[PDB]
Amino acid sequence: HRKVLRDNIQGITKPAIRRLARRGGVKRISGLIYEETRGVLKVFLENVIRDAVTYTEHAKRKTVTAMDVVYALKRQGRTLYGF
Amino acid sequence: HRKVLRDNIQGITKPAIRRLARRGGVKRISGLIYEETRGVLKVFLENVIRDAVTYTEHAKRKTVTAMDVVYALKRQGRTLYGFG
Amino acid sequence: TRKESYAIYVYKVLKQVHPDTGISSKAMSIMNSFVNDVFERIAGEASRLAHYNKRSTITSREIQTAVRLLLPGELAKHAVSEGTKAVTKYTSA
Amino acid sequence: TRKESYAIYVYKVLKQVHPDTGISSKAMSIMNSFVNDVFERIAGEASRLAHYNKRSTITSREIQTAVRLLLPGELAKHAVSEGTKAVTKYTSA
Amino acid sequence: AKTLKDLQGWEIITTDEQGNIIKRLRRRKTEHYLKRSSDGIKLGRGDSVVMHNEAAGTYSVYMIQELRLNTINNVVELWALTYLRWFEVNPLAHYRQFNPLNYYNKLFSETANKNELYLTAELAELQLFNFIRVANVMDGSKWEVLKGNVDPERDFTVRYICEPTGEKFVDINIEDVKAYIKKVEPREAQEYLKDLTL
Amino acid sequence: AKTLKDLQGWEIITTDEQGNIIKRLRRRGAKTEHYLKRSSDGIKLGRGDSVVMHNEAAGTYSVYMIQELRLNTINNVVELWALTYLRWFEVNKNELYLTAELAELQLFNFIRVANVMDGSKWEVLKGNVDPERDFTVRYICEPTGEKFVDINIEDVKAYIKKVEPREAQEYLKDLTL
Amino acid sequence: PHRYRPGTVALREIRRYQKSTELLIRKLPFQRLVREIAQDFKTDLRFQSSAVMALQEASEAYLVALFEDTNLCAIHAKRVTIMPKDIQLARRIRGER
Amino acid sequence: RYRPGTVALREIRRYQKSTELLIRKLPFQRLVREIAQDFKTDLRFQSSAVMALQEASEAYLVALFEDTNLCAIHAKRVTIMPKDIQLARRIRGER
Amino acid sequence: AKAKTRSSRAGLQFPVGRVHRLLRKGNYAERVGAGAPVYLAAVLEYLTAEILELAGNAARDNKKTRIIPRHLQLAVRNDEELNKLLGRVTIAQGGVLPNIQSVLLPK
Amino acid sequence: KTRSSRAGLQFPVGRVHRLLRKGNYAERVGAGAPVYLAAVLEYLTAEILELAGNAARDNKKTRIIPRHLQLAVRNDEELNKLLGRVTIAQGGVLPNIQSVLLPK
DNA sequence: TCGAGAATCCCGGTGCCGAGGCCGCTCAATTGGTCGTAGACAGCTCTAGCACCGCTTAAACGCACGTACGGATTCTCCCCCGCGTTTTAACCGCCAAGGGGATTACTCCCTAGTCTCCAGGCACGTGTCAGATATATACATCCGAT
DNA sequence: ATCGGATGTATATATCTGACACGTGCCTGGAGACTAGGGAGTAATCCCCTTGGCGGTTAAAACGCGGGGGAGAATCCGTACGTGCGTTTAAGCGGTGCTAGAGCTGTCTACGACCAATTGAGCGGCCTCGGCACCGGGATTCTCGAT
Repeated sequence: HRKVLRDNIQGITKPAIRRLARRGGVKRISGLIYEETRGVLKVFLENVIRDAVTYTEHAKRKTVTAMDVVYALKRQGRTLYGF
Repeated sequence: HRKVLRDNIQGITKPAIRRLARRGGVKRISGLIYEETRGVLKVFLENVIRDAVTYTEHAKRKTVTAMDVVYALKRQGRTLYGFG
Repeated sequence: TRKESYAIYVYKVLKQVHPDTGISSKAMSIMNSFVNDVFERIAGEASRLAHYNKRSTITSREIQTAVRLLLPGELAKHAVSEGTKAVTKYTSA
Repeated sequence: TRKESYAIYVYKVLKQVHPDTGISSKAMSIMNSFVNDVFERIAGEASRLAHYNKRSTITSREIQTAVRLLLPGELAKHAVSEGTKAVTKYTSA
Repeated sequence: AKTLKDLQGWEIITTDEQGNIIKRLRRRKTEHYLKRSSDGIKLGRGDSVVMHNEAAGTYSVYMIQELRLNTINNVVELWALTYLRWFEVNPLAHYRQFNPLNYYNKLFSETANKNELYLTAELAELQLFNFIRVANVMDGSKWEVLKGNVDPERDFTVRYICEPTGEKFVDINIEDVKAYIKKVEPREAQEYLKDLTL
Repeated sequence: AKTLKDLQGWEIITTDEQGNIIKRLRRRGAKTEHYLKRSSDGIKLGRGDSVVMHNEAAGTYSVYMIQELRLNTINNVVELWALTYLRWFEVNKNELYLTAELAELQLFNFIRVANVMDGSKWEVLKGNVDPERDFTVRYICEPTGEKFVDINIEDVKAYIKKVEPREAQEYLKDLTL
Repeated sequence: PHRYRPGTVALREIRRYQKSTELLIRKLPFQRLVREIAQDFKTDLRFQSSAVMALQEASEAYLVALFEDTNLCAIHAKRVTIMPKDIQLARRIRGER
Repeated sequence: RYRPGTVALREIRRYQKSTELLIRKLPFQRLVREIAQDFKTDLRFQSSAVMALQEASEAYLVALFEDTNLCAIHAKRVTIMPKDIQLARRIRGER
Repeated sequence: AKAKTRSSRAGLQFPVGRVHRLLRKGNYAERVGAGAPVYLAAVLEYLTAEILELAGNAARDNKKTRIIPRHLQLAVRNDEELNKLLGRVTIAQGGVLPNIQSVLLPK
Repeated sequence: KTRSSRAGLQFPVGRVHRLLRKGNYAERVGAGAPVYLAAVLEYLTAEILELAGNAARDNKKTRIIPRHLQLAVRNDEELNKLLGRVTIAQGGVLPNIQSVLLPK
């Protein structure tokens, strides 16, 4: 029994979202932006991870490897290099 | 000596762009919008037609068929139905 | 020469769903284009699946996984159902 | 088992264009992914070209047409040029 | 079940509102369950079952939450929330939240009830070759009204909801949990039961 | 040329901007120009040069002005794009008329290289005239043979030599409206 | 002299051109435009009627979608009049520029 | 003390000249595992898998923030708002 | 003996033999199992039936006995999942859905 | 004498031929397609590596890290158009701040 | 919020051309086998993913203060809409010429296939040098006092 | 504007360190030398469909003018967000320890490719009639200015 992972979307801290926006060229950030970004990231990871787990299960494996994630990202038109 | 085709981008008349915007749910149209739309349409058609003529030339043909337009659009992620 | 299509099959399915309802040639060609597009999508996804797993054959399992990859929501579920039924009938005969 | 890549060839090319320049392992993997991605794009486009014209062979002509479809601008020029040089040497040796 | 013969002793039944089916097109929500044909044992959403946990060696009670159908590896997946046995709880947490480690173990093992389970927001896929029988879950009042006739293998009671680690107990109506599992989709029910204890 | 055996007598010469070049790597802000040299006598055909071609479709000959040089198309190893001229019988038998209508020329119809001048140079050089080599161009019109607009042909040569083809073509199109 | 206020006929045209599927650009000017664009790629090309018809279908579809996005961008700036800046923004987010 | 905005621009330049990941590794890994828990039970992840997931997510979010900043500037503003993100995802087609 | 089409064994209307041929000769893999054509034809028939049901409803709403492309566009764009599947797809002679923003409305 | 040696290239013509033959692209594959394809891949690798080496020397570093690749690709118009829907890991972004957000 | 005017809508009548059903009639799907190998599968190796412990310290969180930015508000100029009048070229019907798209047939060039042979490229190992890190020192920039 | 203090930063130089470039054994994939069956080149012919033309209609486009209202500028107020500073938290790291499961191997069998005989399913062509387009006439639903 592992400790229940609950509301880990809150782990995407405010300074982290602020850093991401600073990289994107954002000078001033509103308050609702943080929860909006948490939701957006949650949907994104839901789709990508669902596809990656489909690839993992089709290979009759229990471990999600890097190739599954690369294949999912490519399948969603967000091709990723380096892995 | 075929007929010289010039200034045919002007054929996209102001009322035509107006109708296209009305179908897109546009209530008010600025004056400079029509020229911008003509330019954007020219870019789009240039890309699509260049790819379609590439497909036609590959087939060693002189007549651009509908399947060439369909293949070019589908290559550009603009899949079109109703022509094969 | 002969160039085939899905016209008779689409018409059969239409008469099943709507008995006394017709379809124009433009809409018929649209339906054929749709069937061919979905075919290309599912067969390509299954091809890449079998190529990922070092497999040489396209089994109905690859088609099922491709369907679950492509079709969204309930459309997937029902589809898989409609697939499985067919298979379980064909494998019975 | 052995799982190959494009490392040695990219290293040769790098030493040819920049003799005193190394590359990191992460950038190496990025270059390998780029090579494989471009390869599968060009090969898929050539496959579609052959399939559309009811042909069964991926000749160099299909590769050149796929390059003119996929690579943009001056890249399309020089690449074609390079593709023609190699062939010219290959048929000579 | 993984393959078809893994459910050969079972049968899948689907009901839309009340009537049964032997549909194709979508409509403006169908429910699924599985029946053991040797005695007509129906397992649906919200039902509580007992499984042979061959890892602990004893057994473990679960509450069916979702019934995934036609996955790419299993023909039928049985998702269920887990229960907590009386020996899977933390004695220190119960002695500090309600009121030397061996002493609290003694207090708990002597004073607690052998058939008192506790819900968890964690779920585990179940297989039918480890199923025994269907469990009957009581609440706080029905367990005291029914004291004489209590089958030690079929009767259990649940009052609190806590995390799998065995702390931060929160009581809730278990009959209302049974209703809420069948009423709403699992994506929202699991989330609700998860944030009930944080 | 379609095949490689269709330009055996010629050769493709590449130049940076004006000096000779013989390389692969796409250099920043350096557009490479191309022309072709006949080795039989080293005759150079590039952008701007006006040539005379055998037009077997009309029975006569036609005069063109090389505008663009496509290398390695997906059907021809070399495509020769050129503006067409209107001869005297399509409107002095050695006065041509420029048009924006383009045409694709094949090297096996090449004859000579036309010497095109304006009106002043035509009056200055009257005693020493060659009928099959020297022509004069004063106007530019439509392919139908009307709407004449006078223009210095030397300046048009320079402008075709300078700016890119896709721009000069549209420029020449709107010169008659 | 009966006279409709500014915007009424605009909304009526929106409703009139949203309930129909006919092509909104004149056919022959569009065909001549397609030929003028294609004459820069290969000289003396021919076109199937279906080719230019599919070109016009795809063109009008793309323009209607871009106009929807452009109107959303104009409303986002608390405006009801589409402007070239809105088209530029729409094509910048789509990745077309 | 600097005016409000100077430290923000310095942050912009710092985080644009560098390429390190801006999210903590362990919370993101926990998030990935929580999300995957609703898909399959008892899944394992290579380090490279979660790392590729984080790189992809960070790239996605930073590009979305560039487009959102453009959406905010288009409305004569210098502050990003949720409607900016919503409009950007609508134009992109994610909506 | 006597012949029997696989479409009859599967209980489908779409051609199982034609799908099998298109899969084997479509350059998708080295070989094709005998279960892939049945499954694929079934999925294609189901999606065709969905499109045709929604489009026939759209045609009956206009009191027309024949399906035109406009009905197909209505059926696709009014269904959430079908519109999500046919996102990057243009239905010729389909038109757009009757939609007007809130701010553009008269006051 | 390998075919890559006969054609004056560095990329493996034999391996490209193997991948084209067994990649399920067509029934038959001509012996001139791998030569052309490898030559094109060599040109593209050369372009990216030369621009990345330039950007790396401008960063006073003799080893090419992913940041140099991202800089070279995003600064070159046609390369960026080639890798539009492509994400380079560990590459960051180009330094660009809108003119509206500059201090007064 | 009540009538005059103006768009649209719905229904009746007429005609038309395209959707449908049906007729042969090729050819591809089926049947019926044989044979080759792809993968199902149990087993062994051993890679690396999980779990954990404590320490350090960087990161996150909360809070005080202030300012500058968003949002509402009023005013104003001109620009785009509604509508009338004039001009134009799209459009439809019908006709004719032939260019080039298909189809067919013959030939032969080419690429898959195999068998053998060998070396190119990879897994493994090792030393060592370019970059991440650090401390300190000018230096650009910000910001308020004057 | 101009000048001093303070802050963070660009910059010079030095120091580790672990990641990278090269040496080495080897084995599995690529090359050489044939052969064969079909795909593709190439010429000949049918015929479809693309181009082009002409006349008349008129509906759409172009032009112009009045004017309503929408975009844009300038202003004011409140408050939400930026910036430091101190406190709280857990991320990161650096090891150990284990074991679940990824990965590789060696069969052996069932399933799919391949080819020959047969036919009826699905193709192309041929009418032909009715669903629908077109047009008009009257009703309904707005819109907009005011008693």
